[PDB]
Formats: sequence, structure tokens, C-alpha cells
Amino acid sequence: TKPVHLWTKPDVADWLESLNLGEHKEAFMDNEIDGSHLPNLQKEDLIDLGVTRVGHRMNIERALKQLLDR
Ligand SMILES: [Cl-]
Ligand SMILES: [Zn+2]
Repeated sequence: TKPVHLWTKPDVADWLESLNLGEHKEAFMDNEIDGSHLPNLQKEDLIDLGVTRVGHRMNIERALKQLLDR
């Protein structure tokens, strides 16, 4: 599998699907979110991408901690 920094936009869509965060795929793709963006996303970016529910941002924050060992 690819290092995260090399994830294309669809690779991020696949990852979101895998997290049962599929309803965010279109926003992440329409906003040009690739693997290089994931380490840099702030809460305000996740809000701008339509991730308005606390639980769903916490799911993304949790997943990224394990992906990027932060
Ligand atoms: Cl949400
Ligand atoms: Zn959501």
C-alpha cells in the first residue's frame, strides 16, 4: 500500500469509506483533499469539508493518530 503522502484524492475517498465516513467523500474530493493534506488538516478545515458532527471529526482525528503515529 502507498505511504499516506502519495495518496491520490480517490485513495482518501477509499480510506473515508473504510472508516464508514462515506458521506464525506464528495466534499473531500470536490475540495481536492489528497494524502499530503491529511497531516495538516485542522478542526476548521474538517468543518469547511462538511465534518460538523463532533463524533465524525473525533473518528478522523483517532484514525490519523494511528495512520501517522501522532
Ligand atoms: Cl459530520
Ligand atoms: Zn460525518
